Amino acid sequence: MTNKEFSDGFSTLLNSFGITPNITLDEYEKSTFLTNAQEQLIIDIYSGRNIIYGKSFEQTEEIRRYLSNLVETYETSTKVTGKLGLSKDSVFFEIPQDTWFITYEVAFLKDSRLGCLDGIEASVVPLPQDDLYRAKDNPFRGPSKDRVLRLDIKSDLAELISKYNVDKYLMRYISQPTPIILVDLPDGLSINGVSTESECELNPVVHRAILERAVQLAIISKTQLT
Amino acid sequence: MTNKEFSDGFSTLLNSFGITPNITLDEYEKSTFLTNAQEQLIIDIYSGRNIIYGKSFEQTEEIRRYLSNLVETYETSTKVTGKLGLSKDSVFFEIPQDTWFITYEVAFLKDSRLGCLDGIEASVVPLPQDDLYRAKDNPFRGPSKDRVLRLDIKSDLAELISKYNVDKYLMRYISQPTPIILVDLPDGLSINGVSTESECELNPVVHRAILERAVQLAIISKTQLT
Amino acid sequence: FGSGAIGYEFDNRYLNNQEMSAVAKQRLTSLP
Amino acid sequence: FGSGAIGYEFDNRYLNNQEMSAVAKQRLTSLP
Amino acid sequence: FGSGAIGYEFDNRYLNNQEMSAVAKQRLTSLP
Amino acid sequence: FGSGAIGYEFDNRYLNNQEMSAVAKQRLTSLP
Amino acid sequence: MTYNELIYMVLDELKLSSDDSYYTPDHVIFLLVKYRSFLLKQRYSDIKKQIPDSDYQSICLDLIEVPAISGEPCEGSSYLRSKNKVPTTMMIGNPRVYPMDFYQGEITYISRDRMRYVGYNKFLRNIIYCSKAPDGYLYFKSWNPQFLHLEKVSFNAIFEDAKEASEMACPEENGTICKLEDKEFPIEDALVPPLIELVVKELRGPEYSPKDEDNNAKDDLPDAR
Amino acid sequence: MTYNELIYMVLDELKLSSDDSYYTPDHVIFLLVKYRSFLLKQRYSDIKKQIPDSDYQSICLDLIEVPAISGEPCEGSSYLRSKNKVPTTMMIGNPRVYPMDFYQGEITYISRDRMRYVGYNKFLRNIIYCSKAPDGYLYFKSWNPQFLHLEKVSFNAIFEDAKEASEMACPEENGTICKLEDKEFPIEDALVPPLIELVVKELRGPEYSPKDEDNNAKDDLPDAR
Amino acid sequence: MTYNELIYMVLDELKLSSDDSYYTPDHVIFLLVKYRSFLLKQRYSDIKKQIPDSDYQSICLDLIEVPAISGEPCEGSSYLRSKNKVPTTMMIGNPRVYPMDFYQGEITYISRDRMRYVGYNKFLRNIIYCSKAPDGYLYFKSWNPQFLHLEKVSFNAIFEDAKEASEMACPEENGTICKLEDKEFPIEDALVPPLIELVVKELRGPEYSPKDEDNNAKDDLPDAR
Repeated sequence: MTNKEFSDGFSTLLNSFGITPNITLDEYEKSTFLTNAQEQLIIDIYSGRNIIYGKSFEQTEEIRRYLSNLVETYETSTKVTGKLGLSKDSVFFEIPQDTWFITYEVAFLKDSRLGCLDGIEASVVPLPQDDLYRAKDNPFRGPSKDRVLRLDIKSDLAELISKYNVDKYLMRYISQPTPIILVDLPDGLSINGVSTESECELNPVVHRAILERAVQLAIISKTQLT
Repeated sequence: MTNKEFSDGFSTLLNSFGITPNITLDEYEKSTFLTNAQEQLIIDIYSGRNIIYGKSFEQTEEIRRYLSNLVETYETSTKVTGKLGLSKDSVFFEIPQDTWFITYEVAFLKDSRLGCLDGIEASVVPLPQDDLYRAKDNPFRGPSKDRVLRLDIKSDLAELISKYNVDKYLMRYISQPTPIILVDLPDGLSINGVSTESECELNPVVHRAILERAVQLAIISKTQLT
Repeated sequence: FGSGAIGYEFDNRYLNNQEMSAVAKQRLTSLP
Repeated sequence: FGSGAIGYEFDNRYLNNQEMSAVAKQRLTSLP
Repeated sequence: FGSGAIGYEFDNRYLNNQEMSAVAKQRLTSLP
Repeated sequence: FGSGAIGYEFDNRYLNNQEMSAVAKQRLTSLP
Repeated sequence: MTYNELIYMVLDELKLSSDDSYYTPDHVIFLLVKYRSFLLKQRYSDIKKQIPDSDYQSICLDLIEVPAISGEPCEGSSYLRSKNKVPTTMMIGNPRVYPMDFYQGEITYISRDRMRYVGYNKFLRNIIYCSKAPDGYLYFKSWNPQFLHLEKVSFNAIFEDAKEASEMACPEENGTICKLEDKEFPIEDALVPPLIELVVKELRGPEYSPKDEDNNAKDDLPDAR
Repeated sequence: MTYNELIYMVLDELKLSSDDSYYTPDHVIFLLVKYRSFLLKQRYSDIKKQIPDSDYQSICLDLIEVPAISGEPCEGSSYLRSKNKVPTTMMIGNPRVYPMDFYQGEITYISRDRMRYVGYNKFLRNIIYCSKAPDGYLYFKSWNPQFLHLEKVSFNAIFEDAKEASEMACPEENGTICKLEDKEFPIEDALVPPLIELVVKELRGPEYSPKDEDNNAKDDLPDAR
Repeated sequence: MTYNELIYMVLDELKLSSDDSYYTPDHVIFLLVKYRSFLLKQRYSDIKKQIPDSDYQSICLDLIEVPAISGEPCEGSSYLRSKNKVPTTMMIGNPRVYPMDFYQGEITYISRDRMRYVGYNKFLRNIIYCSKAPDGYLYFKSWNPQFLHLEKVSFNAIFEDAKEASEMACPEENGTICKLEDKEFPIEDALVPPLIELVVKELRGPEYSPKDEDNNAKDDLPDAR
């Protein structure tokens, strides 16, 4: 559906300007509720907390086709220099700043101590801070040629603790969706920092689910004190 | 049922212009609710979440006869060149952009290394990103001559990870159904980007179920605040 | 759950021991 | 729960004992 | 709960007694 | 509840009895 | 019977029909090939019994002359050896290397240890001997310099890996069978129902076990996810 | 009794009547033949007993003269082999090759290993021999050159596959029977209730097992779908 | 007792009275005929015991002279054989071919293997011998050319298939009994209660099992439909 179609279908579903009691919303509130429904729906779908689907990020073809247009892949070889880490062999990499959730994450190693296993594609294992001290010396769960431990820290950084030097950092995440803004907003207003019109980037299948969730959100908004 | 029959049955079931209290809809509202009922019904049928049916995409003859007319087959040999993947031997193929859910997905291989087995049809296995690292080296679930890993990425793409070169990519998916538009809509209006009349392409068996669901959606729309 | 890669061999070994016990009592007599 | 590194050895040892008992009865007779 | 520091040794002793019983029937015969 | 100061001794004594029964069958043969 | 029939019997007993199944036919091939050797050892190792003809396979080897160690003069006499590595035989059947005719010729397949010391008997100085070296190749040895001209032999034995020896299978009259699934599985029918039962028991429990299904940077098996 | 009666008895006991059933009659055929071989070996391998004529089965073979290795002057004497591959026999009965009259002729069927060293005895020089070679064909050898003229023989034995020997069965007086389902199943009626019980037990549990029904790019077996 | 009484005893024990029953009387006949041979083997194979007269049946055969192989001169002497294929006897009773009078004549029913070599004894050159060839016919052999004039014999044995030998039953004084249900079942009463128990146990479980009952292009047995 297009922005015109979002607006028209949304008005039809709310029975705006009908003879029965109804709700009429501005295009700004339509944008607000559509965006809120979009983000709530896709977070619930990623976490698997939506009862109607009850399915996780890539657990069926339905969810694949819903959130296929948010997954972006990122590479980086620049290491942030001045930071304090929990290990001498700890390197820091900057996050693309539009990430929500990291789903795949990999590091490539370039060390002369790796023999003929140079450039070994090592899995990045996110580890809690309880496990770190006892995982540093773990030979089965600690850093190795086939394992890298990643810890999240402030300023959107990723502390990669590795036994060997890390040259590159490959990662695949769910990206910020473009908000659903049905009209170029006046000066001052914006949704997620966007002021002009902005079409939903997901597949058309989930647009109607977003529409009904937005309608329910609007009804709750106007009928939470009555 | 035809568009005229759709509208007339919709009016008859809604008791339009009868002596009792009732609901009267415009042909645009009838089209909107018929399309919403259609797409809700087929998605619930495909996912097997309809309590009335309780059957999946092709789990019985009834559901076959319902969604037979959305099943579309697709072939492609072109590969998208500039993309960043999760492996060196990763090729990217475009999706037809009208797909809803991929149901059959197979890949023919052309490589010299698999000698005398050349042109082997290979089963595309949709694999989540959790399993990718531990499936790349898997000789039973990883890429091989009889198995290819497909990962969904942005911009309606399919990242095929194979050990051998992939020449052709075959699909059989569920398509976007044509909307149920009962009248040539005025300028500006559209349903799914279609402005002219659009007849339901499914079988007449499910047209009356679609009509019942559309009627229920209409009453819900008019009777959600009273 | 299910797996018989250890029970099958133990049963086979038990029956092999029974086999050897049975055939160890076989005698071709003398003094007729 | 489950771990069969001590059950396996004890069953194998039991079967070894029974095998030794079986073969210890074997004789090659005389006086024909 | 769980602990096998007393059951393991008793099982081992049982199998040792079976071992000694099995090997105590071994005879190298005479009179051929 | 639990206390194994009498179960342990009785199991050990049972194994001692069975060991004495085993070793009491041992003989060093003659007449070669 | 062929690999295809056994594989799909196992799959249909397990009902692993969907392409979106965790346990693919490759797991089935692996389990079948291992349980075959397991059953054959369990049946034909306790005491010597007749082995049927179904348990055997014929591989065909191409021999090449190689130095004993290197090209030195004093490094001993040269040996022939198969071009490619040879499968390991089980010790239960009737291994035999024959010169493309099973009913003729005398090439003796012996142990690695024995072949160190063979042919010193004056009447056994013309007998070709065979063994699989730790290199993984079949090495040939004899005191009769005519043996070095040998170019092709076929080896019939109950090979320990059906997949390896079937890949090395000898060319048929029609031609080579490319796909392993269309080749013939090496086992007697009286051992097939037990083999299917063992493999199906092996994968029945794992078939219905939970998965770490949520992509949340977390281990989800303790929660039976 | 024919294959049809046994197959449909198993199916009707399983009540696999709907054409939309997972387990087709071919599963039944495969299981029946493999359990036939299993039961025959279980009954007639432990000790020697009488095998009834019902477990025996016959095939027709056409013999062609072939070289031992290839066409060469010094590669040895030629052999006679069946045109088509021969089913493996079970070492439990009385395998016999006869010249289309069971009560006449002496064509011995011996082990493949024995057949190398045979015919040296002066009085055994006119006896025709057989053995299923690793190639799969039934080779013939003798010292009396007249054997090469032999053109057509029959072979009676308890074959490993009932289906393979049924396909190679001798023509009847009426003619050939096109359908395998219309041929006589080679098992004694005293062994049929055990066979049906074993096969029905094989397929009872699987008959009610869950399937991966949903088409959702997911394994649905852990959820009992 | 007749086939009808046994069949309807089984049916009434199972209460398969409605015409709309899955298991028809044909299943009952099949199971009865197989379990009869099963019980007879189980009782009269371990050690030799007296077999009653109820276990036997007399078939009557019409003999025709046939060549040994074909019409050649040197293809051996001709044999007589029954016009139709003969049932297979079990090896537990007292098989006997008699010339329409049980108390007279000497026609010996022997094994297939033995009949290859019979009559070389000068005093046994006038004895007619019988055996069931792998063809399925009863072949006759002797050294006394008078045997070829024989036209009719009756064969009394414990036949392995009651249905086959009852179909070949000899004409009674009143006339032929067309329906098998009106013929007499071949079993002693002391084996009838066990036979009914075994058949009823065989079909009791299947009687109450679910069916794939919905016509929906789906297998409905996993859901216990």
